[PDB]
Amino acid sequence: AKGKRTFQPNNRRRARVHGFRLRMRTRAGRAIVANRRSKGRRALTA
Amino acid sequence: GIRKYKPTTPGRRGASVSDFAEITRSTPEKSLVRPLHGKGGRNAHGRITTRHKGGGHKRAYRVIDFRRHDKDGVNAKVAHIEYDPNRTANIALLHYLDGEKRYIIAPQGLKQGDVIESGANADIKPGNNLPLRNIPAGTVIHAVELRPGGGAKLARSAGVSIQLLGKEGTYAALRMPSGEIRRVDVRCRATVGEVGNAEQSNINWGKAGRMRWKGKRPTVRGVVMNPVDHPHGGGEGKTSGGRHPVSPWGKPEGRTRKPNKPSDKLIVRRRRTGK
RNA sequence: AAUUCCUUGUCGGGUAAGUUCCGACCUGCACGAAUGGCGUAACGACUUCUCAACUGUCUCAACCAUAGACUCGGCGAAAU
RNA sequence: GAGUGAGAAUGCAGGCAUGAGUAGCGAUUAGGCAAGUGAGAACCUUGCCCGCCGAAAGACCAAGGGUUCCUGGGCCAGGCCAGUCCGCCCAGGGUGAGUCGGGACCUAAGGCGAGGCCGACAGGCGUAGUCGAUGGACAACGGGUUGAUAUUCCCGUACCCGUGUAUGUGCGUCCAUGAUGAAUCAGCGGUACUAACCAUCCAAAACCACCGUGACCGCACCUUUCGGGGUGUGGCGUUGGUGGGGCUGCAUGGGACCUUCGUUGGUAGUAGUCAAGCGAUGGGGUGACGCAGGAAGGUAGCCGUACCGGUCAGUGGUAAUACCGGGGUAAGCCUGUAGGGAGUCAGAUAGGUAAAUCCGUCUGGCAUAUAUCCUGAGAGGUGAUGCAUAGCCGAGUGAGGCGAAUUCGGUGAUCCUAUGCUGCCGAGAAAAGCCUCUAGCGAGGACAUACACGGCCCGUACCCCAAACCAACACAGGUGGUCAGGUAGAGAAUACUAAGGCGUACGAGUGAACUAUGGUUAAGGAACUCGGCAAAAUGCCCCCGUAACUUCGGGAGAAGGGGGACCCACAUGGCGUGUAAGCCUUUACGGCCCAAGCGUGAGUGGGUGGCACAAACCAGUGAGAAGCGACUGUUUACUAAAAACACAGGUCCGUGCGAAGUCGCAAGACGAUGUAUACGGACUGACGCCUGCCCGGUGCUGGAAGGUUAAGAGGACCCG
RNA sequence: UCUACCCAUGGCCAGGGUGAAGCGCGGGUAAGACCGCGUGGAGGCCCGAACCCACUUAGGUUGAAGACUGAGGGGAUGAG
RNA sequence: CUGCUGUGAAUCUGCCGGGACCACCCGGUAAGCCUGAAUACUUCCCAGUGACCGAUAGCGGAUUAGUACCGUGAGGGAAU
Ligand SMILES: [Mg+2]
Ligand SMILES: [Mg+2]
Ligand SMILES: [Mg+2]
Ligand SMILES: [Mg+2]
Ligand SMILES: [Mg+2]
Ligand SMILES: [Mg+2]
Ligand SMILES: [Mg+2]
Ligand SMILES: [Mg+2]
Ligand SMILES: [Mg+2]
Ligand SMILES: [Mg+2]
Ligand SMILES: [Mg+2]
Ligand SMILES: [Mg+2]
Ligand SMILES: [Mg+2]
Ligand SMILES: [Mg+2]
Ligand SMILES: [Mg+2]
Ligand SMILES: [Mg+2]
Ligand SMILES: [Mg+2]
Ligand SMILES: [Mg+2]
Ligand SMILES: [Mg+2]
Ligand SMILES: [Mg+2]
Ligand SMILES: [Mg+2]
Ligand SMILES: [Mg+2]
Ligand SMILES: [Mg+2]
Ligand SMILES: [Mg+2]
Ligand SMILES: [Mg+2]
Ligand SMILES: [Mg+2]
Ligand SMILES: [Mg+2]
Ligand SMILES: [Mg+2]
Ligand SMILES: [Mg+2]
Ligand SMILES: [Mg+2]
Ligand SMILES: [Mg+2]
Ligand SMILES: [Mg+2]
Ligand SMILES: [Mg+2]
Ligand SMILES: [Mg+2]
Ligand SMILES: [Mg+2]
Ligand SMILES: [Mg+2]
Ligand SMILES: [Mg+2]
Ligand SMILES: [Mg+2]
Ligand SMILES: [Mg+2]
Ligand SMILES: [Mg+2]
Ligand SMILES: [Mg+2]
Ligand SMILES: [Mg+2]
Ligand SMILES: [Mg+2]
Ligand SMILES: [Mg+2]
Ligand SMILES: [Mg+2]
Ligand SMILES: [Mg+2]
Ligand SMILES: [Mg+2]
Ligand SMILES: [Mg+2]
Ligand SMILES: [Mg+2]
Ligand SMILES: [Mg+2]
Ligand SMILES: [Mg+2]
Ligand SMILES: [Mg+2]
Ligand SMILES: [Mg+2]
Ligand SMILES: [Mg+2]
Ligand SMILES: [Mg+2]
Ligand SMILES: [Mg+2]
Ligand SMILES: [Mg+2]
Ligand SMILES: [Mg+2]
Ligand SMILES: [Mg+2]
Ligand SMILES: [Mg+2]
Ligand SMILES: [Mg+2]
Ligand SMILES: [Mg+2]
Ligand SMILES: [Mg+2]
Ligand SMILES: [Mg+2]
Ligand SMILES: [Mg+2]
Ligand SMILES: [Mg+2]
Ligand SMILES: [Mg+2]
Ligand SMILES: [Mg+2]
Ligand SMILES: [Mg+2]
Ligand SMILES: [Mg+2]
Ligand SMILES: [Mg+2]
Ligand SMILES: [Mg+2]
Ligand SMILES: [Mg+2]
Ligand SMILES: [Mg+2]
Ligand SMILES: [Mg+2]
Ligand SMILES: [Mg+2]
Ligand SMILES: [Mg+2]
Ligand SMILES: [Mg+2]
Ligand SMILES: [Mg+2]
Ligand SMILES: [Mg+2]
Ligand SMILES: [Mg+2]
Ligand SMILES: [Mg+2]
Ligand SMILES: [Mg+2]
Ligand SMILES: [Mg+2]
Ligand SMILES: [Mg+2]
Ligand SMILES: [Mg+2]
Ligand SMILES: [Mg+2]
Ligand SMILES: [Mg+2]
Ligand SMILES: [Mg+2]
Ligand SMILES: [Mg+2]
Ligand SMILES: [Mg+2]
Ligand SMILES: [Mg+2]
Ligand SMILES: [Mg+2]
Ligand SMILES: [Mg+2]
Ligand SMILES: [Mg+2]
Ligand SMILES: [Mg+2]
Ligand SMILES: [Mg+2]
Ligand SMILES: [Mg+2]
Ligand SMILES: [Mg+2]
Ligand SMILES: [Mg+2]
Ligand SMILES: [Mg+2]
Ligand SMILES: [Mg+2]
Ligand SMILES: [Mg+2]
Ligand SMILES: [Mg+2]
Ligand SMILES: [Mg+2]
Ligand SMILES: [Mg+2]
Ligand SMILES: [Mg+2]
Ligand SMILES: [Mg+2]
Ligand SMILES: [Mg+2]
Ligand SMILES: [Mg+2]
Ligand SMILES: [Mg+2]
Ligand SMILES: [Mg+2]
Ligand SMILES: [Mg+2]
Ligand SMILES: [Mg+2]
Ligand SMILES: [Mg+2]
Ligand SMILES: [Mg+2]
Ligand SMILES: [Mg+2]
Ligand SMILES: [Mg+2]
Ligand SMILES: [Mg+2]
Ligand SMILES: [Mg+2]
Ligand SMILES: [Mg+2]
Ligand SMILES: [Mg+2]
Ligand SMILES: [Mg+2]
Ligand SMILES: [Mg+2]
Ligand SMILES: [Mg+2]
Ligand SMILES: [Mg+2]
Ligand SMILES: [Mg+2]
Ligand SMILES: [Mg+2]
Repeated sequence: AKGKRTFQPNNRRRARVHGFRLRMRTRAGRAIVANRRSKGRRALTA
Repeated sequence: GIRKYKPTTPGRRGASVSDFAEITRSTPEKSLVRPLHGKGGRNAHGRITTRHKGGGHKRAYRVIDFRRHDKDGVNAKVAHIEYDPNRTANIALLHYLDGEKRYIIAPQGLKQGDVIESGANADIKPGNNLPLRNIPAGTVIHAVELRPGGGAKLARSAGVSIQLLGKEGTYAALRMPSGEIRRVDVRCRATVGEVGNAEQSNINWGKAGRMRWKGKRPTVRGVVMNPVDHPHGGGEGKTSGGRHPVSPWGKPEGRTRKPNKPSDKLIVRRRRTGK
């Protein structure tokens, strides 16, 4: 009777895996942020 | 000693445990214990490098003086002989008469109240630690150094020892517990006598769970792999590997020591293989 | 024989009737000694054979209730 | 000059048909009536019933959600129907902290990481550090109040950090007072790191003798006389191997010439130092840790009761004799019980980065102390002339006012003492905090009293086993923690119930076939079928009694047989508890014993009722063989749970140590704070008896006289 | 953020059986062995809820659900 | 012409090039450095033009447009 779906929300973990600071510390993340800014997203990152 | 378990369960049928008979205390010394955690067999990349390592009871480190070099001429009566999770041998808490406590590997037949002394003028009562220069050629020694100052590295597992065959110039020719004869700088420091707890290799661990308490995980073998996981995997039904035996990464059985090692000038004879 | 094609091999047991089963025989198509061989108490939601008890599994089906089906009002799809 | 012509691309978009007014309208609880509201009511409001949950379908949270909460209004969309209602729409309102949960405190796994090392660059790791709770430290409880918050507001009583002021004891810098340990002059005795010196381990360059040649030959010489070859001694000569000699040469340890450390006649406790207080970022102790298993002492809770307040429930009896309801109250501050733990005093002493009077260590004197200290459930007091409560009232929309008794027991924890105690091996975080010592800072400072103050930032509404989170839905699925009434009962199972909460969102009918889910079934009893699939059956407690086989543990609840209800008596019995009465003593928060009071099985004999006495619900079918795997375990999320994997045991191979192996370009890491009784790899797979032959092939390991072979050295000879 | 394995730090596991070593007593033994009795509380022990699984079957199979439900089923102090 | 490695001279009757190489002729003067113009492009601003589209077209976007929404996330992405 297992019915556990894949998405389990957690605000802190979502921040520490997808957040602004983690996107910035690396190089591909800064690329992603610049790309999203150029596209026009109102939300660059989690 | 060894005490056997009554077959009250299928998991105790042939098992046995140690008689912790030399264990005089059941609690370590507080000021000589460091935090120790488990690594899972995983290195600085987080990846498994040695397989079959995990679970296992929590243990803490006891600080052993493998480098018994600063207490020369200062006696130390044995305080306690106690357990250690990180060795096969027990450990002995030494009470140096200057007022300082240390841990050593307990030799065979070491008792409480035994005076242990260090230095070139130390006697050859088991337990005493002194340079290879000063032990007569023919003593049975344990916990010997490889380089003069590096601390004990050789013959420190439980029940083993090294026979000092002789001395030539500034080298001492002495045989490993493996049967190999090696030559070590005569300025190295050694401890006299065999290692205790010699019976610990006679004990049946009984059940898979008991060996899992030790930090050991199940070993799957290649013949039941798939050819993508092991060179031995594949085939329909049981196979012998269909191939000369190899490691998971393809390497064949054979000598594996690095040729032309700098220490290869210090090995008189290598070890025997099966006669 | 988790292995035997030939094969439902042969003999006994078991059934009223035995191609499975059990005990043996050896003509081992094409067992065999750590890809272990032969036994083995305990264990098994394992595979197989049997007895007792028990029964709608069956001879052979009947009846009762509830949810649907069915009728009335409301909303109201679908693959094709 | 063309984006120039569609009917097909299981073509793309939009609008609309066919099925069709058809299926469905989302569990296993279930609704009814009276009244109200309103245009309209099965569904909304109110009352009275009935039913369901009740280890939840109740109460409170975390995560997640985000305004869904309250009030007023609404009824177009949403709600699987309607809707006056709504978790839906609209507007306004609502979340109050020194003590709760976090930060301002501390660290773990880990993350990042000044310099750093590594790497063509991009980058990889990482030191010091600094973050990082799921853990450690740290001060508040009961009642009341709003439509909506409540250890937050208020009331009552507390506790914890700072701060200022006034007063009190009162050590002190100065005086002065003690304690004080010295040194120099010079007389000295060893203790000295310092030659030269001695013993020890090893061989500097080295001979002798026994025994052989790595190849040549002179050989005892042998074999078809000599084909090949070769057992064996010798010289040229050593792959040379072995046992001998002391000076000798190196290093290791030792006293001693050398210095220094201690001793004193007089001058000179002169001069200096300690004796208030704060004291580390340094030293140390603690913090500080597992699992299982009781027993004992408690309290909560529950069940009765003295006492209190009341009822008459339109029935045959029942007026107090019966029935119903009360039979309450925290932290804190006192006291220090049951339990549990603990020697004390002095001297010397680098071992603790320096110093320690602290800690370790070694010595010594005392009595095992009902002493003393620490801790510690609970009882008791106080908190509390307060607060709350069964009720009672005028008197209604209900705001309000008054308010009795509260005593003894039984039972009893999964909660507390308890971070205890006892066993066991698998041998069980860190840091701050706190305490302590000196380094140091120091002329003031310590404890107390009274008054007046400062106590920061973030969350707090509401849901939270759910129509408010994860599931596209108001979805039969999923979701961590706390609390745990009664009666049967071993029980947190099951049946029924209390408090509390629901009746959850299509209905009303109707004896069709058929499907699903339950029930019963004459006679037979596996005749069914691939197969006893599915159902049926056994099922509990107590006595009696149990096989082959066995590894001596088991098999075993083997198998099998008898009893079980209610009343009475034995019985004012026995047992637990325990008041009085009494006994005993360190005299008390004592122990012993026990009438009473309460609670409570077991049998024994007699009787009684029924078809039936473990009456419902709950709750093993058993026996005999064979194959495989020994065993408990693991596995193809979503057709395979198995004999397959694992396993404890066995062997083989590798590895002498930043090992081997593995991750990396490297540095580096794991292996392992391990060291051959260890670690990695391969096969086998508890146990018992054993494991034959083949080394030709292919690998592995080892060896070298030859054959063959790269780059590199060579450049004769030839050509321009 | 599902899942596989590991690392740190926490929590949970109703109720009831069995009765290991160890200790103590006695018997027996030149002395043992051993037995009977007790205390004792072991175990990848047993029965069995919470919890975790997923063996059988029936239903579902334009579902209530893109893997569920009902009735039984295995583990349940541990490789949980 | 040029990179890594090894070897490694001459200062002008030198040294380099002229498609292996040599001789002769010719051209030049390496191992030092600066350098405008003519050439490439358009985030942005101004002004224009089109035998360009005209709301399923033209930008994904004439309107909430990188919006709503879908995804853990990179990202995908409307209709009016
Ligand atoms: Mg599942
Ligand atoms: Mg990383
Ligand atoms: Mg291994
Ligand atoms: Mg050990
Ligand atoms: Mg062993
Ligand atoms: Mg075993
Ligand atoms: Mg193995
Ligand atoms: Mg294996
Ligand atoms: Mg493979
Ligand atoms: Mg391969
Ligand atoms: Mg295979
Ligand atoms: Mg095969
Ligand atoms: Mg057969
Ligand atoms: Mg065969
Ligand atoms: Mg046949
Ligand atoms: Mg026959
Ligand atoms: Mg047979
Ligand atoms: Mg094999
Ligand atoms: Mg075979
Ligand atoms: Mg074989
Ligand atoms: Mg086998
Ligand atoms: Mg067999
Ligand atoms: Mg068997
Ligand atoms: Mg199993
Ligand atoms: Mg199966
Ligand atoms: Mg008929
Ligand atoms: Mg119906
Ligand atoms: Mg209709
Ligand atoms: Mg066209
Ligand atoms: Mg058309
Ligand atoms: Mg078309
Ligand atoms: Mg269409
Ligand atoms: Mg139509
Ligand atoms: Mg039709
Ligand atoms: Mg129809
Ligand atoms: Mg219908
Ligand atoms: Mg419904
Ligand atoms: Mg009405
Ligand atoms: Mg009920
Ligand atoms: Mg209940
Ligand atoms: Mg609730
Ligand atoms: Mg509301
Ligand atoms: Mg409406
Ligand atoms: Mg509607
Ligand atoms: Mg309203
Ligand atoms: Mg509302
Ligand atoms: Mg405050
Ligand atoms: Mg760190
Ligand atoms: Mg840097
Ligand atoms: Mg790093
Ligand atoms: Mg922090
Ligand atoms: Mg926390
Ligand atoms: Mg509220
Ligand atoms: Mg309150
Ligand atoms: Mg510790
Ligand atoms: Mg315990
Ligand atoms: Mg008790
Ligand atoms: Mg009457
Ligand atoms: Mg009463
Ligand atoms: Mg001391
Ligand atoms: Mg009290
Ligand atoms: Mg919030
Ligand atoms: Mg609140
Ligand atoms: Mg609240
Ligand atoms: Mg919450
Ligand atoms: Mg609903
Ligand atoms: Mg929703
Ligand atoms: Mg739900
Ligand atoms: Mg759960
Ligand atoms: Mg109950
Ligand atoms: Mg229940
Ligand atoms: Mg009620
Ligand atoms: Mg009909
Ligand atoms: Mg039926
Ligand atoms: Mg019948
Ligand atoms: Mg009958
Ligand atoms: Mg039968
Ligand atoms: Mg038949
Ligand atoms: Mg039959
Ligand atoms: Mg038939
Ligand atoms: Mg069945
Ligand atoms: Mg049944
Ligand atoms: Mg029996
Ligand atoms: Mg049997
Ligand atoms: Mg029985
Ligand atoms: Mg009394
Ligand atoms: Mg008296
Ligand atoms: Mg008395
Ligand atoms: Mg009768
Ligand atoms: Mg049962
Ligand atoms: Mg057989
Ligand atoms: Mg087997
Ligand atoms: Mg098995
Ligand atoms: Mg499957
Ligand atoms: Mg299974
Ligand atoms: Mg299955
Ligand atoms: Mg398998
Ligand atoms: Mg092994
Ligand atoms: Mg092998
Ligand atoms: Mg290596
Ligand atoms: Mg080996
Ligand atoms: Mg096998
Ligand atoms: Mg074997
Ligand atoms: Mg063999
Ligand atoms: Mg062979
Ligand atoms: Mg061979
Ligand atoms: Mg060979
Ligand atoms: Mg060979
Ligand atoms: Mg070779
Ligand atoms: Mg060359
Ligand atoms: Mg016992
Ligand atoms: Mg015993
Ligand atoms: Mg068990
Ligand atoms: Mg079982
Ligand atoms: Mg069970
Ligand atoms: Mg069961
Ligand atoms: Mg179960
Ligand atoms: Mg699974
Ligand atoms: Mg099955
Ligand atoms: Mg259907
Ligand atoms: Mg349905
Ligand atoms: Mg099922
Ligand atoms: Mg089920
Ligand atoms: Mg330039
Ligand atoms: Mg457009
Ligand atoms: Mg138009
Ligand atoms: Mg578009
Ligand atoms: Mg999103």
